[PDB]
Amino acid sequence: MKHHHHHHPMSDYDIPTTENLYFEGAMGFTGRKISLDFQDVEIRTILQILAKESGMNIVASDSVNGKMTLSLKDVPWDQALDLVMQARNLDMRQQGNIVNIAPRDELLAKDKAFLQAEKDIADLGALY
Repeated sequence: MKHHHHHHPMSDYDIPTTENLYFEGAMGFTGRKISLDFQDVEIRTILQILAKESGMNIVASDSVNGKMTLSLKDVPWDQALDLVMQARNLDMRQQGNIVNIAPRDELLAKDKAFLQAEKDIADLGALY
C-alpha cells in the first residue's frame, strides 16, 4: 500500500504496518522445552524421539549414524535439534509436517543420484 513508496508499494524495508492480532504473548516455538538425558544413545534414535515429542513427523534416514550423549534442561527440541544436527552434520528435508533427517553426506550423494525420482505420479521403486 502507499505508506511512503508508491513505487514498489509493498512495504518491506518501508515497514509493514500490520494490524496486531494481539502479538503480545503469542510467540512460542515449534516445540516445548525438553529436559531429558540420553547418554550413549545413537543419534538416529534421538531424532525419532524429537518427532515423538510432538516434533512433527521426522524420519531419520538410515544413513544417520553415530552415538551422542545429551543432557538437556530447559532446552526446547527446536534448539536441541540444532546441537544434534551439527554433531554429525545432518540436514533436514522438510516437506510438509514430515521432515527427513539426512546426513549432509547423503545430501551430496543425492546430487550424484537422481534428483527427480518422480516424473509421473506412480509409486514404484521398492528397492533402491
